[PDB]
Amino acid sequence: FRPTYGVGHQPYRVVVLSFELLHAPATVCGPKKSTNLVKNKCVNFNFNGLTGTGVLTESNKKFLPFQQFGRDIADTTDAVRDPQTLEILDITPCSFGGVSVITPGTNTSNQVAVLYQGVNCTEVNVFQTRAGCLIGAEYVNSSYECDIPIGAGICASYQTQSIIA
Amino acid sequence: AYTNSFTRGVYYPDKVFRSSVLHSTQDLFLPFFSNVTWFHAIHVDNPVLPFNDGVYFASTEKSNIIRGWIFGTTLDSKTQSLLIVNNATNVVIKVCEFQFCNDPFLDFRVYSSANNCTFEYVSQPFLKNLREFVFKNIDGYFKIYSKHTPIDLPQGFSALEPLVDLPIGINITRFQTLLALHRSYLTPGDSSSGWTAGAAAYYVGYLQPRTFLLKYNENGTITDAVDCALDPLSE
Amino acid sequence: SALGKLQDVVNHNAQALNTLVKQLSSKFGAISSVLNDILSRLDPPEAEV
Amino acid sequence: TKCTLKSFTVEKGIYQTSNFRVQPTESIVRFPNITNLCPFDEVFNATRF
Repeated sequence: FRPTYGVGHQPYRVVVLSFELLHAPATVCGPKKSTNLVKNKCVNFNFNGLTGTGVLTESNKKFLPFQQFGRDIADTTDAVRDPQTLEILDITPCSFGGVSVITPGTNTSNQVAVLYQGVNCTEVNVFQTRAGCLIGAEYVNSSYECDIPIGAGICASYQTQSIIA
Repeated sequence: AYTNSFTRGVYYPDKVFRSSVLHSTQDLFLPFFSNVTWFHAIHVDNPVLPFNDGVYFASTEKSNIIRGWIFGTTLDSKTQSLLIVNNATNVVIKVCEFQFCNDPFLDFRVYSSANNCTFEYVSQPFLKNLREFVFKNIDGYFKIYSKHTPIDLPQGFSALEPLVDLPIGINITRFQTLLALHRSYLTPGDSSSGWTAGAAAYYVGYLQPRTFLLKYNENGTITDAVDCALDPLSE
Repeated sequence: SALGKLQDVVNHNAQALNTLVKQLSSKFGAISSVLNDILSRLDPPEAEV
Repeated sequence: TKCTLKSFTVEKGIYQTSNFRVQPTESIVRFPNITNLCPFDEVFNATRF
């Protein structure tokens, strides 16, 4: 090898990689892919393989240094530690529930009020009740013999021109 | 000799936190009130002990007379045998098919044939003090649990914590122990004379598939356990 | 145990709900219980069955 | 409500028509952080072939 030599005789350095895959307790895997964490919002998370959905909140439980996951009764994953900062986070599924329609009758009027049962009005006039968030009806202090039962001691009826709870 | 093993050998099996709840798990545990072989650490070098399904090695010593272990299907170089050696500075774990002599060398730091090592690892050492160890190798991984407690085996309850989960997939079928001594000679073969050492002993127990009812406290630590198949009241 | 009946009603309802929630982990003969794995490690024609 | 009761005239009362469920607003993945890589760099840059 000397510099006057043409291309066909110029020393090419070559390196060949052979990946074996038989019985593989694979000890080499280096893909990065780690995005910044988001809290207090319904987010899909994948913590070191654990996939789920829910709202993340700062934890108050004492994880032992060798523990990585937390579960309540019936295998519900309640908490997880970050594989990056090792901070404990609480998982609670964000609010969901059934919705019901309050109607005074097609033949009286077409107005309608909607009752979201398992929710607070902050994450849906508007009114809050122990039975859920009620929309479309105004709360009055007068007590009457009630005819449309909503729940938790609250009822609704046609004012006569509005629906009152 | 023989001696019944009390409520010992329980370990955290799943590294999952649980608070103020009872949990039943089917895994390889040490049955309560079972007898375990008892040996002394004076001299001879050491007989081979099978690695049936998992070994519970407890040792009460105060002179660092026991310093490691060796596992594998044979002591010869015909297969990639395993090495585990502790030390005052670090642990040396190796799988290199080194053919061994008739007896494990007594630390004069090594006595084995050539090697074709495939895995090696090093880390901080695993160190009246009752040292407990549980060795398990089932799912292609070889796992170690341990705990060191102040103080015969005490009647007190205490669970072992997962120390290391190694990925080596060697087919382990037999196992031996490693001894040590200060200013001791080392040869491939020796008689029953041995060399002097401090008063010490080590126990051996065999794990079995059992159903255990574990009790977690408010901080996620095991405080009690029930052998589901010991007696009618436990059942 | 003066209130055995009311307590028994409460425990029956609670236990029924608990077992209904617990029965979600069973495979019922499928290769896995979580929907994500089933839809991940198999083609759609076999993932249907 | 008319469409669920399958009737153009709905009488006075409360009816459970459907359910709502807030969708996830973001998606996050948390993978490894890679520590102690491999010497391929050296392998190719050792200039000792």
